[PDB]
Order: sequence, then structure tokens, then C-alpha cells
Amino acid sequence: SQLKITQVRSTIGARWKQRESLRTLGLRRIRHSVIREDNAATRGLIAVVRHLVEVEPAQ
Amino acid sequence: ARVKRAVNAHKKRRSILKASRGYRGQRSRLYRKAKEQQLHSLNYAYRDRRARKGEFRKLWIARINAAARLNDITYNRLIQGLKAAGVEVDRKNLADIAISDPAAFTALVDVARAALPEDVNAPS
Amino acid sequence: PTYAPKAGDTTRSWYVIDATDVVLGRLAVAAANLLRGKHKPTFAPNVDGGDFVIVINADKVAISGDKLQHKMVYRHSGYPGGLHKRTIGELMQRHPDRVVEKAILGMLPKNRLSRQIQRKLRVYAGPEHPHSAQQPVPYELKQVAQ
Amino acid sequence: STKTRGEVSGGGRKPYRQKGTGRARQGSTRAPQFTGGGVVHGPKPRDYSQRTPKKM
Amino acid sequence: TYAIVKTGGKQYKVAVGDVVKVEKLESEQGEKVSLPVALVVDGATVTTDAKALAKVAVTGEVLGHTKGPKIRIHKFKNKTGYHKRQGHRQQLTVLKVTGI
Amino acid sequence: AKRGRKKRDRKYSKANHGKRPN
Amino acid sequence: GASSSRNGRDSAAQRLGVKRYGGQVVKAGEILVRQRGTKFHPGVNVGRGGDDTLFAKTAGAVEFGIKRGRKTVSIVG
RNA sequence: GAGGAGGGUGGUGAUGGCGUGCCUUUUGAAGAAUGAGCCUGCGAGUCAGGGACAUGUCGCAAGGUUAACCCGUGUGGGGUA
RNA sequence: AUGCCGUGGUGUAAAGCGUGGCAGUGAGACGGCGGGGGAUAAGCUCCGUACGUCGAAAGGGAAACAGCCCAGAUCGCCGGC
RNA sequence: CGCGGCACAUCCACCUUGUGGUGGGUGUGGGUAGGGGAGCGUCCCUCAUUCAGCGAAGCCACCGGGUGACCGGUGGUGGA
Ligand SMILES: [Mg+2]
Ligand SMILES: [Mg+2]
Ligand SMILES: [Mg+2]
Ligand SMILES: [Mg+2]
Ligand SMILES: [Mg+2]
Ligand SMILES: [Mg+2]
Ligand SMILES: [Mg+2]
Ligand SMILES: [Mg+2]
Ligand SMILES: [Mg+2]
Ligand SMILES: [Mg+2]
Ligand SMILES: [Mg+2]
Ligand SMILES: [Mg+2]
Ligand SMILES: [Mg+2]
Ligand SMILES: [Mg+2]
Ligand SMILES: [Mg+2]
Ligand SMILES: [Mg+2]
Ligand SMILES: [Mg+2]
Ligand SMILES: [Mg+2]
Ligand SMILES: [Mg+2]
Ligand SMILES: [Mg+2]
Ligand SMILES: [Mg+2]
Ligand SMILES: [Mg+2]
Ligand SMILES: [Mg+2]
Ligand SMILES: [Mg+2]
Ligand SMILES: [Mg+2]
Ligand SMILES: [Mg+2]
Ligand SMILES: [Mg+2]
Ligand SMILES: [Mg+2]
Ligand SMILES: [Mg+2]
Ligand SMILES: [Mg+2]
Ligand SMILES: [Mg+2]
Ligand SMILES: [Mg+2]
Ligand SMILES: [Mg+2]
Ligand SMILES: [Mg+2]
Ligand SMILES: [Mg+2]
Ligand SMILES: [Mg+2]
Ligand SMILES: [Mg+2]
Ligand SMILES: [Mg+2]
Ligand SMILES: [Mg+2]
Repeated sequence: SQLKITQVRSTIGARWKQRESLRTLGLRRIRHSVIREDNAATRGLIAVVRHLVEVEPAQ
Repeated sequence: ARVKRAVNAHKKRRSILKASRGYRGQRSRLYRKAKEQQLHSLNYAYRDRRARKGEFRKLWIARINAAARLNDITYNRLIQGLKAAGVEVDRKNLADIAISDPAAFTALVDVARAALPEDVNAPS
Repeated sequence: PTYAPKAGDTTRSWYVIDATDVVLGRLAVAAANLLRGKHKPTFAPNVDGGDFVIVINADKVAISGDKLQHKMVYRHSGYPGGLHKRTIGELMQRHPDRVVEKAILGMLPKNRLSRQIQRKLRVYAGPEHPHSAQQPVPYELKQVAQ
Repeated sequence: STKTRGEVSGGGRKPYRQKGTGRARQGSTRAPQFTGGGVVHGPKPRDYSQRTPKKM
Repeated sequence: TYAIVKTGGKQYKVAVGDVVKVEKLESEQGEKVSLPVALVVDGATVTTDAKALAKVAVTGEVLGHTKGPKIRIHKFKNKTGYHKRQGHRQQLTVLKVTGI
Repeated sequence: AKRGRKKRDRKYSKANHGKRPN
Repeated sequence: GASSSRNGRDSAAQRLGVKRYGGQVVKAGEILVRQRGTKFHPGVNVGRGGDDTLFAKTAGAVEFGIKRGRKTVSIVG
């Protein structure tokens, strides 16, 4: 449908494919939210970065 | 155009030595040893304008935790009961009622205790 | 402006703690809070608030069987080889008031004002205390239910 | 005009040997840190006339 | 009676006639402000309820805009040569409480 | 060699997470 | 110390390997697979070269394949 | 204001927490690495050249500009090599 | 398995590239993972790693503790998470 | 995260729409080596103006000011 991603941990000590994957989702700082579509490219961004974020099925 | 340096140079020495009154030893009398101390005395003021925001919270909690336990409840469950009832009083004023108005603090205990869940150990 | 107590506002009282079956850890903790005034809502860490504590019956404190044999008390005199050691079990025969008082004084903060706090503490061995001129109220151990 | 350290009078020898004295090594008595020594990057005689074009 | 009033992201215990220094409210000298409360003690009643406190407000009266204490900052790290000097005056507002 | 072993065994705390300098 | 520098020497690495992969548009003359020997063989519109270099003869896309065991490099024109 | 209480400047700071000088040089120094006993004074990217490259700006613009020198009390006017 | 090259969608301001002015650096250290030397010894040494941190990073935790864990200080606040 | 101050970049609307000013969003502002940009202070000359034996410079003390280098006020000493 349409997902809601909230960042929980920092980018300090994260790798290049994890910092730049939060940049494409549109996240900036801890406890920042964003609303994105559930296409097959969003949950490929989430699967790389899933230890730093908190996804939920929210409108 | 030869410039004697002394009128420019004494401007930054009179104000370092006015900010060093009350220091002991050479650290209030000499410029080279009171410029070293002013480098520490402003990092210490910077470090402790931000530390005291935790230091007063560390004192307000210990006065609530002392005053919650005159009314047989821990501090652990008083903060839970005052968020489950919608009482957004901060810990500065909640620790000032406990000293200045004790009968108005027993009422906030009986509001937080009654709004607390019945089995506090059972999962939500 | 938060409350900082004046001189002449700290009102002191007199407690007496029996120790007939109480362990040494529960009693030294409850005497350390009661001398410093942590139980009072007007607490300040730079002010000697807090009441007097009279510990009677210190020869009957609850110490286990394996601690009257194997727990040591060390003093050092400064001279070389001057390390001495005495067990708790051979201090509970001669000076039983020192065992309770050492456990309290390791739980106070290590600063200058604790040397004025420890002037409010009287530890005795028998069930009799000389401070009947005052009126010490008894103090039982309580744990706040949660 | 001022005098540089090669135009101030004297200062031709080395005042004391380099190692063993406990003083700093100095090399000349008219070096620019000495009172009485030469002036480093001091003024010289100059002509400040510029070359502005005629139409300007 | 007293009440704990919210202003400027912070809270202040006020009474009728107190003088409280708060953050810079956009108001000139002499105007009236209305501020939300978080607790109202009226003797032995504490009123303690979020639905019933939104109908109660504290009426203020501005005495004038003042300045705060001068804060001198000189940051410094040890063997590098970093210096940064900065000053600050926090703009404040003196506020008379005439309401509750 | 007590110093070399006691400095090495203090990395097994919950805060260091099995890693310390040297 | 035993002077065991009996073997301490190497040549220079020659930068061999595949240089233009599959589905990649090339120009006329572009070197595709520089190699020793014919690890890869010339197919359609691919010449071999003097030191078995497998360049390109015609612009197009590069595709790899098999032609009786020997694997080939070809260009679709 | 006679005194006390209230409030506010200035001086001292019982007591609590936090807190490993400065510079140079180093992978890293409070370091038991270097340098300074203290104060006042002096003490280190300057100048010459139609030099070289690159820029900011001003005049003139298919043209721009003179050098030596000459004439003027001057910073002005001539001077095409 | 990863990594690498190409291409088609989608996403993201301070990404990439060409050409000039001015640089500094070219003694690195520790930690995780893969290896050589060494006795599968070293706070040892030599490499790999769109790996991290220190260097140049303060703040909280590991008693103290450049390199470990959490987190990147524009300034104020006697506010919350 | 909340409330208030400052700076840089970018975008959207105005004013002689780039020499650029005013207002509103979002973002950004640890920092050595080093690069870039903008300022305070002492002295000297020139132009304009204005103080000074009814007390200039310099020095000392106090009370205030600015984001910083720093500045102003009043008084004491002093003599161009
Ligand atoms: Mg003092
Ligand atoms: Mg905080
Ligand atoms: Mg401590
Ligand atoms: Mg000579
Ligand atoms: Mg010589
Ligand atoms: Mg001379
Ligand atoms: Mg001429
Ligand atoms: Mg360093
Ligand atoms: Mg080879
Ligand atoms: Mg051949
Ligand atoms: Mg102290
Ligand atoms: Mg070394
Ligand atoms: Mg030293
Ligand atoms: Mg020393
Ligand atoms: Mg040396
Ligand atoms: Mg020395
Ligand atoms: Mg010297
Ligand atoms: Mg031009
Ligand atoms: Mg080299
Ligand atoms: Mg090298
Ligand atoms: Mg290396
Ligand atoms: Mg090493
Ligand atoms: Mg490594
Ligand atoms: Mg290894
Ligand atoms: Mg080495
Ligand atoms: Mg870094
Ligand atoms: Mg270095
Ligand atoms: Mg750190
Ligand atoms: Mg730390
Ligand atoms: Mg610590
Ligand atoms: Mg909490
Ligand atoms: Mg930041
Ligand atoms: Mg910066
Ligand atoms: Mg720099
Ligand atoms: Mg006079
Ligand atoms: Mg003068
Ligand atoms: Mg002044
Ligand atoms: Mg004056
Ligand atoms: Mg004067």
C-alpha cells in the first residue's frame, strides 16, 4: 500500500550502501518519518537498512 | 611609519586581568598565566551550563522520590500514573509543590495511583 | 529558583534501630539513608540534613556462617609488613559495634561532609542505650510495595 | 631608509662558541633580535610614481 | 491560590501578583496575554484534569522587554590552535500575573 | 604477565561488546 | 642470517581480461577481450589480432556464446 | 530610614558535583618528550622590475601604449624608436 | 554468496565531469573480517576490505582508559522524550 | 522534540527582478594541515568638519554596550 519509515539509529559507523540508502528514502536524523509507496524498490531499500529503521503499515 | 606597539597591546591585557580577580597565585597577577586559566574558565562554564540542566533534574527527582515514598509509592510508578492521567506537570514544579505544599502533593499521588493499571506486572 | 535550604531549617530527630535478626547489608543501607536525609523531601547534597541513628543489639546482627570465618578486615600501619588481618568472627567477640559502624561508613559519600554526618551515629552492643534523655522513636525496616 | 644587518657597524665575529655555554647560539651581535641589531624588511628609498596613460 | 502556567516551552509556578521572566513574547509594553495552565491549586483542590484546564487561563500584563546575563564563550581544544569567541544575550520578557 | 591478561579479559563486559583497543 | 633471497622477483601484471561485457554498445575497433591465447574465440564481426586481442570490426552490441565447445565473442550489427 | 524583616549591587566562599597546565612535535603527551623564573620594551612573507602566469576593476578599442629624452617651480605638456 | 562492467524504470539539492588560480599530504595507529612472514607468539610486521573510529571528535557509557559501544557540540533555557 | 536569538545555502513571491534590498518555506552551521570571504585595533598623509589651558594625549578606578577582535559613558590623576 503505502509505508511509513522511522529512523531509529544513526548513520555513524554505517557503510556506504546504508548511508546512501537512507538518503534515497528521504531520512535525515533520528526519529524522522517519511511516507513512501510500497513498490518493489522501497522494500529493497528497507532490507539493506532494516537494522536502522522501523517500518510499519501506516496510512 | 614606526608604530610603538604598546597602546594596542595593553587593551587585551587589562580585560584578561579584570576577569582574573579572585584567582590565587600567579593566575591573578600575571598576563601569561591568566590567559591560560581563562581558556579553562570558559570551557568549564560552557561544559557546566549544559551539565546543570541534568544536575537540577537529578535533584528534583530525588525530592520527588523522597516525597513519593511518604505516600507509599515509588518514583517508578508516580511518573507512570501521571502520564496515564494526562498531568503534564514538569519535574521542577512537581518537586516545588512537594516542599511548599504537601497536601497538594498527596492529591497528585492519589490521582496517579488510581489511574495506574490494576496489575502493573501483567502485560498490556 | 529551586529550594536551597537555609541554615536553621533542617529539623533533626532521633531514631533507634534494633538489629536482632537484621542482616548487615539491610541495616547499613537503612542507616546511611537515614543519617543523610534522603528520606526527606528537602534534600540537598551539600547540607547535613538527616537525623540521629542509635543502633542497639549489634552483637546479634545476622551474618552468615561462611562470613564469620572467611571475610577479612584489613588495616595497614604504614610500616613494612604491617598488614594485619582479623576475621569478622573475631571482631564480633571483642568489638561488635565496629562491624556495624564500618558497614555504614563505606556507604556514605567519600567527602568532607560525611565526616560531620558520621558524628550523628551511636552504635552499641547490648540492648541498652544511654540516650533516654531524648525520646528515640523506633524505626523498623519497610519496603515500598510496587 | 634604515640599516639592515649587513650595514650596521661591527657584528662580524661570532660572540661565543656554539656548544657548552648554556646560552643560545647567536652567530652575530647585530642579528635582528638583538637590541642594536639590524632591521628586517624595513624601509628603503622608493619612487612611488605611477604610469597613468595620457587619455586617462 | 496558585497555578502552574505554560509559556515559552517551559513551566512556571505563579500566583496573583508575581513577576515572572519568560521568553520573548511578541507583544508591546502594556498589552494583555492569555496563557495555558497545567495545574490549578485553589486551596485543597488540585483540578488535575486536561479537559477542565483548557477552559482556565492566566491573564498576563507585560512590563517590558529586558535582556539576559552576558554569556562569554571561548571554545578551545588543546594542542591544535582552535579558538572561537562568541557572546550572547537572551532576549526575555517580564510578565505580571493578574489572572487565574 | 598478570597485567597483560587482566587488561585483555576486561573486554568481556556488556558495554565494550567484546572489543577494546589493544 | 641465511640470505634466502634466492627468489625475490616478479614480472609486471599485464592487465588482461574481458574489457567490454555483454549488452554493451561498442565502436569500430574497440578491444573486447585482451588475453593470452584464445581463451575466447572470434565469432561474427570480431577479428583476432596479433597477440590474440579480439577487437571489434563493426559497431553494435556484444554478446557471448558457445560454438562447439569453444566459447565465442560476437557483435550484433 | 533608629532597628528588624523584604528586595538588589559589591567583597569573601563553609559545603556538594564536575575537572590530567600552555606551546612545539607526534600513530599517540597532563605527561617522567622539547621550550619558557616574572614584568615592561624590541623581535619574523618585505622591496626592486613597462619581469612571468592568473584574476578583480578602470580608460581607449581594430587598435592599445610610449621608453630614453626635451620643455615647464609639480604631480602637467610634448616624444613612434 | 559477494564484489565488478552495461542498460531500462524509480528515488535523492549541496552528487559527477571538463578547464584554470591556490594548496596541503606522501612517518599513520587501533578495532572487525580474509591472508602472507613468525613457533598459525607479541600493544610484532607486511597486504586486501564504497569496513569503522582516532588522527582532525567534544558529549554519555566501559571504575580510570586517542582507536571499543551509543551519538556528530550554531547559541540560550532551573522544560519533555 | 519544545520555545527564543544568529549565520550560510537554496527555492518561492515583491522592490531599478541580480549591484542587489524586504517577507515566507525546507535544509545546513565539530574540525587540525590548508583554501575562500568579511571585519576590529595602533600609526602616518591628504580633503571636509568638529573638540581642547572653562583641561588634549597617556595612565588608573567604576558603571554600562556589541556575534567577535573590541567600544562608549562618568570620575580621578595629568599638562598640549
Ligand atoms: Mg576566591
Ligand atoms: Mg538534556
Ligand atoms: Mg564520585
Ligand atoms: Mg658584517
Ligand atoms: Mg657567520
Ligand atoms: Mg641601530
Ligand atoms: Mg607623461
Ligand atoms: Mg594533535
Ligand atoms: Mg604476473
Ligand atoms: Mg608479433
Ligand atoms: Mg569545589
Ligand atoms: Mg614516537
Ligand atoms: Mg614537561
Ligand atoms: Mg612534571
Ligand atoms: Mg627531541
Ligand atoms: Mg627549562
Ligand atoms: Mg621570554
Ligand atoms: Mg578591459
Ligand atoms: Mg617518501
Ligand atoms: Mg609511506
Ligand atoms: Mg599501512
Ligand atoms: Mg601496530
Ligand atoms: Mg586492519
Ligand atoms: Mg587477522
Ligand atoms: Mg612499526
Ligand atoms: Mg570522520
Ligand atoms: Mg599529523
Ligand atoms: Mg571520543
Ligand atoms: Mg568518551
Ligand atoms: Mg567517567
Ligand atoms: Mg522517560
Ligand atoms: Mg552540527
Ligand atoms: Mg566550522
Ligand atoms: Mg586552518
Ligand atoms: Mg583637575
Ligand atoms: Mg599620538
Ligand atoms: Mg575603557
Ligand atoms: Mg575621561
Ligand atoms: Mg583624561
